[PDB]
Amino acid sequence: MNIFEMLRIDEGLRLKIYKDTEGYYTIGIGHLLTKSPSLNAAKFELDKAIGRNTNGVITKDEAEKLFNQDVDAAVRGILRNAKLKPVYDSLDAVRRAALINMVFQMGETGVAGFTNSLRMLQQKRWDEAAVNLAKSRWYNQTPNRAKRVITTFRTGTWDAYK
Repeated sequence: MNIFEMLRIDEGLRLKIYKDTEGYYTIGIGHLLTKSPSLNAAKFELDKAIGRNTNGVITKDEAEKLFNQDVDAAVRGILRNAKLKPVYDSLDAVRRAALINMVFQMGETGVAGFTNSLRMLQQKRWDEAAVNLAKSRWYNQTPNRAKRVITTFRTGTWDAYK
């Protein structure tokens, strides 16, 4: 198990345009297309990302391509963020994946907002962060995904994903 497998599980894999948990146009393994209510704006963005006329359909390879790019952006976002970085550096291999998951899901800015939880993670206070992460809007809005991520941070195992 790893961030790649973890994310595929959490975002799933779709080859045609779909709406995310927020209602936004997405494709593949959670690649956001646009926040516009226009599906043509979505297609437009897609063609320009893929580099061909897709008509809102892509191949598995194309999907895997955006995915790999999206995963790298996430870590890059963590590494460039002064709030995120120090926590990253401190976590283990499994726990880091939980952090990348969160960044993938809500963006660097959304995550750095988790002041109290980030700090507990940093100090290796596993159960305290779990309790904490548990009362956030993220948890009430996407409880299924948050619970698996919370278990990962709490335990440092892939249990929740098995």
